[PDB]
Amino acid sequence: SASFKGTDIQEFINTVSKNLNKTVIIDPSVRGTITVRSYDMLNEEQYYQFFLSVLDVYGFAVINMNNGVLKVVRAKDAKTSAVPVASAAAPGEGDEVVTRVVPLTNVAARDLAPLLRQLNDNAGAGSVVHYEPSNVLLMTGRAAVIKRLLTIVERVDNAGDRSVVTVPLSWASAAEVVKLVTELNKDTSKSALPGSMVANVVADERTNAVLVSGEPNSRQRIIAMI
Amino acid sequence: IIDPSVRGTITVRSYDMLNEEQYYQFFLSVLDVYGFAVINMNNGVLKVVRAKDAKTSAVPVASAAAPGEGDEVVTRVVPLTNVAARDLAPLLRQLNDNAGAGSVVHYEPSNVLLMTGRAAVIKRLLTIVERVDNAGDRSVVTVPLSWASAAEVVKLVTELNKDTSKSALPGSMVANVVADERTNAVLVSGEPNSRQRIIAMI
Amino acid sequence: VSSLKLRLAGLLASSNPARSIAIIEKGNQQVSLSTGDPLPGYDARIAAILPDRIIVNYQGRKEAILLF
Repeated sequence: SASFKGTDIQEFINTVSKNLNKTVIIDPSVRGTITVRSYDMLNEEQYYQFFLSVLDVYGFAVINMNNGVLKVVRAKDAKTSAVPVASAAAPGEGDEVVTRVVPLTNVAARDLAPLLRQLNDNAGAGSVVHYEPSNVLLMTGRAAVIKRLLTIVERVDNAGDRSVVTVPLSWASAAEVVKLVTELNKDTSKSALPGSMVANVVADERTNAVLVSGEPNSRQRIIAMI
Repeated sequence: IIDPSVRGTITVRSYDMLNEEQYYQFFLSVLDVYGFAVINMNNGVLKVVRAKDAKTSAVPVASAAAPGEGDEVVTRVVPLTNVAARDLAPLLRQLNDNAGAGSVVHYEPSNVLLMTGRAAVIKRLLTIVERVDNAGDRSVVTVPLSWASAAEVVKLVTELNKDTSKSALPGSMVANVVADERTNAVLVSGEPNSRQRIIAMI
Repeated sequence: VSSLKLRLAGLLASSNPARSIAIIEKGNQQVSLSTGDPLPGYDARIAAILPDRIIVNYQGRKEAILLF
């Protein structure tokens, strides 16, 4: 059971380590203590789980290795030459630090970078966000952060990107209609919004139908007018 | 041989025994924690530096078959073949700005991509480029056409899918289209989640 | 209760390769002790280390040490 009262972080690592039976190297400039009362018992896996969680609260972070056991850093960063990177099948769990990446396929990867570098500006040497003309979208963060942000892009990118559909026409003129659509629904003193989420229209004279492309709550208007 | 200006101590309790290879392994790891770094040599044994840099005239460089292991310091290089080697250099000089005289990143018009870093860093960064460069670079494919006009279609594609008030993105990850009038087919080139749209319209 | 002026700072479960492990602080100095080792301060022997109390044979008597 995790019954630790005023226990120093040093004797925390040096005792909990004993129980865990794993080697550990502490670095200097690590000064402090915890205190906690626990009622349920945590040795099987929730031992190491909650251990790393407690280290996470103070932000003193650790990285574990394969041949030897983990270590304690005071730099708190992924810059430690150690960053086990998930490959979208192992999200891990909130405690560990990974470095994930995704090729975002529909959206400019610049503008979500300030909002995300802010929303997730972890002030304990947390992740960063960068753009490459190959639209790589990478970060390191934590493993719980992964859930929230994956969910972010997967929802915001799945917001009805470009799709195309047409409509034939029984008898009316073709080039004349579109020739008269961008005059009835063109603009305003201030743009409804940026170039996306608004549809453009062209037409051929060959099959006497008209072309639209856009979003599932933009095109419906166009079909309304026609 | 130890150098001066090396003042400090460690402390650690270990339960398992480490002499065979994990001895030297963990030894160098401990030196690595404080950032006091060492380089080993062939004729004589290693030394301890206070400059912490690859600038020491000693940098055994792996050749992509020996990645080594996290403890040692190498100087690796790769000819990156698909991407401008400038812009990933700030993000990587930051992500990997080792403040103990860690690696650097430079560009040559031959697209050399070099660094020194550590040996564990090698894994993460090799994996980086190998994933980001393998992200669906330029490939070409065509489509014939039964009866409709050729030059007229493409002549009318860059009007329906051309731009927006703000660019979808930089010049990559977006396809360009031309066509000949000779075989009555049309040309596309781009990325495996960009071209599919073009085939949709056609 | 126990009459010894000792404050329990930590009490973890018994490790795998050992029988028991308990951290005891005395005189502002922290030290790790096990089941069977003598006390450096007084001539007392630790009989057992229970998860809910401490049993120490002080002067041939059993004393219960509760959490602080």
